[PDB]
Amino acid sequence: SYTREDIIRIAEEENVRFIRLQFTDLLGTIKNVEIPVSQLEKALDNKMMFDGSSIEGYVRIEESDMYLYPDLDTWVVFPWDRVARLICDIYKPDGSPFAGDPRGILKRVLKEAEELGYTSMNVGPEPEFFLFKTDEKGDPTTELNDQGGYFDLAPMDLGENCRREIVLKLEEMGFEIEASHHEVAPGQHEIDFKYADAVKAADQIQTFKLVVKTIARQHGLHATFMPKPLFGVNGSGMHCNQSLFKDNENVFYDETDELGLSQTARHYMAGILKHARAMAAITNPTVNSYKRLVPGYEAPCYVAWSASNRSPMIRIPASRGLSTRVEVRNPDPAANPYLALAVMLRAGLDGIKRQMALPAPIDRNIYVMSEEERIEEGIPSLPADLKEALSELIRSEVISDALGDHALAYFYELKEIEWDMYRTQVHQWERDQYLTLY
Amino acid sequence: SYTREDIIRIAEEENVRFIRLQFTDLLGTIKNVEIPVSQLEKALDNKMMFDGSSIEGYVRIEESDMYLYPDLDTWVVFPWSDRVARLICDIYKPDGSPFAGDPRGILKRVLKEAEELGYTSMNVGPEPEFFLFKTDEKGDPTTELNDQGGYFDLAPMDLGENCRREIVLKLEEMGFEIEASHHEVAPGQHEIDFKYADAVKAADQIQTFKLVVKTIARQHGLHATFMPKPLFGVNGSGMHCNQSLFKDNENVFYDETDELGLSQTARHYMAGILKHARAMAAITNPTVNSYKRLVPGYEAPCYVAWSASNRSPMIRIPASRGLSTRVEVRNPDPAANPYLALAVMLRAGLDGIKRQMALPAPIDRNIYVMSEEERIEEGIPSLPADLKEALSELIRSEVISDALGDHALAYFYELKEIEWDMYRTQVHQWERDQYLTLY
Amino acid sequence: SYTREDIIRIAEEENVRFIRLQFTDLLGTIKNVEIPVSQLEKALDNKMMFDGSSIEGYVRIEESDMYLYPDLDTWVVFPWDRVARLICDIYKPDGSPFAGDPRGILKRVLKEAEELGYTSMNVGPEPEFFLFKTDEKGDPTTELNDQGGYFDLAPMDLGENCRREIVLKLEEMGFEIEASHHEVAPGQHEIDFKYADAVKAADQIQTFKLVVKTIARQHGLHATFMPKPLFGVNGSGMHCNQSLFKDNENVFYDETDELGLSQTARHYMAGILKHARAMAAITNPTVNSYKRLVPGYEAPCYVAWSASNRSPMIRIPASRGLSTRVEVRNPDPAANPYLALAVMLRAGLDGIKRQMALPAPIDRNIYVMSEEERIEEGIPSLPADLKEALSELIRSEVISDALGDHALAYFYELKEIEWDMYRTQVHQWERDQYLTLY
Ligand SMILES: Nc1ncnc2c1ncn2[C@@H]1O[C@H](COP(=O)(O)OP(=O)(O)O)[C@@H](O)[C@H]1O
Ligand SMILES: Nc1ncnc2c1ncn2[C@@H]1O[C@H](COP(=O)(O)OP(=O)(O)O)[C@@H](O)[C@H]1O
Ligand SMILES: Nc1ncnc2c1ncn2[C@@H]1O[C@H](COP(=O)(O)OP(=O)(O)O)[C@@H](O)[C@H]1O
Ligand SMILES: C[S@](=O)(CC[C@H](N)C(=O)O)=NP(=O)(O)O
Ligand SMILES: C[S@](=O)(CC[C@H](N)C(=O)O)=NP(=O)(O)O
Ligand SMILES: C[S@](=O)(CC[C@H](N)C(=O)O)=NP(=O)(O)O
Ligand SMILES: [Mg+2]
Ligand SMILES: [Mg+2]
Ligand SMILES: [Mg+2]
Ligand SMILES: [Mg+2]
Ligand SMILES: [Mg+2]
Ligand SMILES: [Mg+2]
Ligand SMILES: [Mg+2]
Ligand SMILES: [Mg+2]
Ligand SMILES: [Mg+2]
Repeated sequence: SYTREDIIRIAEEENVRFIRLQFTDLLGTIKNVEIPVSQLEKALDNKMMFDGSSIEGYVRIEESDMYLYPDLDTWVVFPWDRVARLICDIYKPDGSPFAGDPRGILKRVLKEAEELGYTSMNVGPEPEFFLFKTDEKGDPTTELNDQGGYFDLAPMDLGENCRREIVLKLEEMGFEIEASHHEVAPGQHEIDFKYADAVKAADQIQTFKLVVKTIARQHGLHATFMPKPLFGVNGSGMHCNQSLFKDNENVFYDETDELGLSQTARHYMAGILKHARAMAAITNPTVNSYKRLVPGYEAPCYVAWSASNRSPMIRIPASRGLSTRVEVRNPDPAANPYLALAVMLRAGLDGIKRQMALPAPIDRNIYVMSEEERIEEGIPSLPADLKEALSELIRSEVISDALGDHALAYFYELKEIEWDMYRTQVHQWERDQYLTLY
Repeated sequence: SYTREDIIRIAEEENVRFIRLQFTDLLGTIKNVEIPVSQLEKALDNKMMFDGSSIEGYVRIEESDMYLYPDLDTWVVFPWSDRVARLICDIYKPDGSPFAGDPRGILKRVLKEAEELGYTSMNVGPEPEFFLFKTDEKGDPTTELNDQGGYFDLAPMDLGENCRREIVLKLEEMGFEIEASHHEVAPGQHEIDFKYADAVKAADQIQTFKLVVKTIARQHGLHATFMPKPLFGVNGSGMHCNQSLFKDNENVFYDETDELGLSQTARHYMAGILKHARAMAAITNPTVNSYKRLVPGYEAPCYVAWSASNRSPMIRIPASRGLSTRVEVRNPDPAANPYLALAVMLRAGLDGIKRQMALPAPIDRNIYVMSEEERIEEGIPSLPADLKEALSELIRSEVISDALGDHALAYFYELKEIEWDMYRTQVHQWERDQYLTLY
Repeated sequence: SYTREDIIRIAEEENVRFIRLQFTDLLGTIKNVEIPVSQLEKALDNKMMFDGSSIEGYVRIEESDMYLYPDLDTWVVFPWDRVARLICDIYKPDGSPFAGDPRGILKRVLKEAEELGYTSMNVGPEPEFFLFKTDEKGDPTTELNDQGGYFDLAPMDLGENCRREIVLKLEEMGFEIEASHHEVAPGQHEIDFKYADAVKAADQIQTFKLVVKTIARQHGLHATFMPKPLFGVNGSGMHCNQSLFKDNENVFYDETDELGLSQTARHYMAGILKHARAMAAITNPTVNSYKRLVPGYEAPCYVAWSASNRSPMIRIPASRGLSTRVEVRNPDPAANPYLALAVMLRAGLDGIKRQMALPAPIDRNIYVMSEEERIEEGIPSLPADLKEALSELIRSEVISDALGDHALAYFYELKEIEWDMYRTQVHQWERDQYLTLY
């Protein structure tokens, strides 16, 4: 790991002139202040301050002073006067860590895993995105960047150059990129990168979204991670591939098993399934998230698992060994990555600690099953809208405890205001259906 | 009470050349075929047919032949060239039995349950509010309301005076007893009140009222709508259903010894309305948009409660006594099928009487500003928050399900489940505005 | 006076098909419901009801039922199926008169005058108005109907036909019209009518405004009684000419006096002056009212009186006998006529009852006096804005008592919301002055 002295040294060597101190609000939005390198020693002394009452989910105006403590291992130089980055943890002025810090929330849950002997939670996220064209002014239009489809080539796929420049920038920043391709829906794109320990994976999701939007704009496009920008075509998921490790060993892997899944893996999966409905408000946190969780678009809407199957909530991909993993498919890229990893880890650990029995897999296209069949086989549904998910979240002591009292209370208040504003709108669909009929 | 010979005579007297045979589909939409007067004897002979598979909620393509039996007492000439009259018809199957899914037959069935308990009439006074929108050169509505006036305003703040006045003149030529007309609370919103009538006639008059309003509004270059909530942030349109039971000429809801003038029968009736309020919401508030009106702060109900002279609760008792003593059920909106709405409210009320239900305490506050904590304290239930929740309550209610009958219930549920599922998968512009640049 | 039986009879004789039951909200806005003549007997039985929670200043949603009791002497037929009118008083369902009814408030103050022996308060109001052109859609533009001036003729004055049709309609409705002319500002107009007892004068102001706006629209124009629609030109006043009578005798008249003013007249004037600042919130009730009360436009802004002088708050016109009167010039036509007459009568009566000493007149152009001179002669200012006027209103027990507790509390709450909304706006003037300067 880097020391204080290492950062000073490297900042001079690479001639860094500016440093961004970055952190994440409750809703997952990245935030930063930029300081000249003359201030780097002040920043490393943990003395930078900000207004916590202007950051969503943090504190109130009457006790608004908060501090940034940089995590020196997050040091990296931006490719696009040299600018560098430090991701920071949030502290109160009395020196204690801030309970509502999403990154601290993940670290707290990860300590629970370490005490059970798991040295790391490895996470490979797949944050899909759409690219929209922009007008003369630079705002997004309703027109997608192309009308291509899954694995298409140019000129059907017009995202090749934009995705490739994203990849080159991510690689200069230390990402191990695995693949790049057009996704199923028009104007939809995917760039995959190697799994990493959970905190780093969530840091990389934040950085990934930032690089994607920055490069998209240089190409005259607008990138969005909105879960379902368009009816009738695929939405964008952020599948969270997960495994637990003991130093070097993927403990989810058992070569004697049919699917390569250890008993620990199956208990973990059972925990994800058990608490699926209760974590949905965190993994699928917008009104629009539930427009993606509709049947027929390779997004889940029922609580089930199956191997090599893209209809259920959990897929077990058809590979084994170090790549043995649980693919939880319901999160979308609007989820706060720190909170989403935290609640899924706590749900998985509860499954392990209580040795929860794994339900039988649903080895079929779950979308074409009737409600009758779903009831016969005891297949629950994911929540149908944000309000229902929120009601399940507050009733869950396991998921509530993951979040802690502060984030839970702020998250619920924000989302109840969001839902009440949505629910009272009169949408154009209603005018089209009813204005001339009634 | 008109005979066939009366209708023949009157059509000649008035020089009627065409007759509309009118009826109502399951969702409340009026339907008709127009016949020349040369065909009137065939129509009075109950021989007119139609395709029941093309009328929402009736029958399937493989069993699609259906008959119209005119109700002779619904005869009226339209006042607005070659004279046109109408008859409202009941729906019959080719074997001669009345169609189980006919909304007008459904209300008549429930009314017979009232008659056997001694009540000779259910008197109903509906207040169907509506908006007037301007139209473009092609005649379709724009987003602009006809005016920006408000409650009881005068011209030129209220620009609907002439349109409302001509509606009133046409309705009175058609035998309506008009009581009042005024601008309502929201911009471009209007109200025309007419005297209560027995339930079937009241529902027939609701169907006729909506037709005349839309026809005259179009003559004035406007588009009338009974959509419950066309615009966020201003009042929606309700159809308050004022209700009383009579024994020949006596209003059995009236008791002068009572502080509000309500008899014990009225109080039991109200208790049945409140008991079944959530279960009949899908009928009285049958669209997705209905539930954007059932939000607090706009004189539409949100919570299941009653109060005197209070416009915040579900039931208001107006500060009138005597023949005008009544129960104002405020939650229906003018998208409700009037025959089905009256049928389920009547059934709920009668169930409250047969079971001698205890009437909850009144909520004598602005219920909108009560905290959720206070509302649980008093045990005030909520109306369903959306159409899907309303449908779930409907199919679980034996009392409301049996008001509708097996046929209408099954078709209503199938239609509305499809409607809900279509709405719930849409991505609305609000979502793009909130999320496309934030995420 | 008319009886119930008289109204039924006349309604049949003149073939009236519809009746408007009219009344006035707290802010002076006329309101009505239209009933078919079949309902006339119900209306005369005092059984018509309305939602008092939708009428500004009346009652709350939880006790919203209110009743209309028509005043049979207000019967009149509209000129423009015959429609008639009845002005109504407001009652609660328990049968008591509604304390917040502006017309009942005036009648209550008038009872105070009758007990002192004055049989009527005669009031001649001069409600000036502007006419604006309208667009293709019918909304007002910024363009006035003409660019004429005081007493101008066509084609400089383009309001002649519109004013003349207003006059003809008012005369068919029983008005005694006295004069019609273009006023000082472009597009500004005046129609005068004979004084009447106070309640009738206020009824006639309501009817006058309605006829003016109706006929203006038939001519493709928009009439407004806004006090000051345009900077730098005259605003619109509603001068309230006032006198007290004993049966037939103008008690303000004394032929032995220099100005023809009785001692009663001078005490009344002293009361108006004493409470000028305290009644301003009622006589000048909008934010815009105080844009008219600026110097140089024949509107008052200082508390003073003078004969044949159009600079002060009170003018004594140069005529005597039955036309001896006190012209209170500060009210504008946005004032509720019932409340405005009520507070000025109560102020005048307080002057009589306390035999208040009349200050010396200010026989000069008061606009060109320096602040120093104004202080030397003890000339107070009218309030500078609505907020200051409201603060003076609540501190006045004489004017507060005129209004009664209900109207006072609703009026203050409405106007404090109005003022707080105005005071936080950022106006274009501020952008023009400061956006490029700072
Ligand atoms: N043991 C593991 N634990 C967690 N993630 C893993 C593991 N092995 C591989 N992954 C990651 O899972 C993700 C798979 O993404 P992708 O190749 O898009 O899969 P698919 O499209 O089949 O879902 C990659 O980020 C990959 O690095
Ligand atoms: N006994 C009664 N039963 C049913 N309806 C009645 C009865 N008495 C009056 N009504 C009706 O109730 C309705 C009241 O409507 P409206 O006058 O708009 O009342 P509000 O606006 O006060 O709710 C009218 O249709 C009236 O005829
Ligand atoms: N004794 C009186 N009391 C009240 N008003 C009066 C009396 N005599 C005349 N008036 C009225 O005063 C008003 C004078 O208006 P106007 O002729 O426009 O006067 P000016 O333009 O000079 O102010 C008229 O309504 C007139 O009828
Ligand atoms: C072909 S897809 O299966 C698309 C998934 C969809 N966009 C969703 O999760 O909403 N995803 P993957 O990258 O896992 O193969
Ligand atoms: C003033 S209002 O109270 C408006 C009610 C509202 N439009 C609704 O029921 O949605 N109705 P009413 O005619 O009963 O007085
Ligand atoms: C010439 S004017 O003096 C105009 C008065 C001005 N409009 C005002 O009172 O604001 N009025 P009047 O009709 O009294 O002669
Ligand atoms: Mg993938
Ligand atoms: Mg994918
Ligand atoms: Mg995947
Ligand atoms: Mg009404
Ligand atoms: Mg109404
Ligand atoms: Mg009503
Ligand atoms: Mg004048
Ligand atoms: Mg003048
Ligand atoms: Mg004057």
